[PDB]
Amino acid sequence: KNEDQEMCHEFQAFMKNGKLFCPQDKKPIQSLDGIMFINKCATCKMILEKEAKSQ
Repeated sequence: KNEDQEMCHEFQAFMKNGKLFCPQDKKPIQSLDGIMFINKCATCKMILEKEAKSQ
């Protein structure tokens, strides 16, 4: 949902060269994609690429 994009926000700044450098967050989050926190990297990555389509 739109809320899932918020998790990509913090992972968006860690994104570089079109890559998601998702760091280890001391506070674990529960993803809805079926992953634990790690989803931010698997979700934000696909969410950070969508912005590249605007190019």
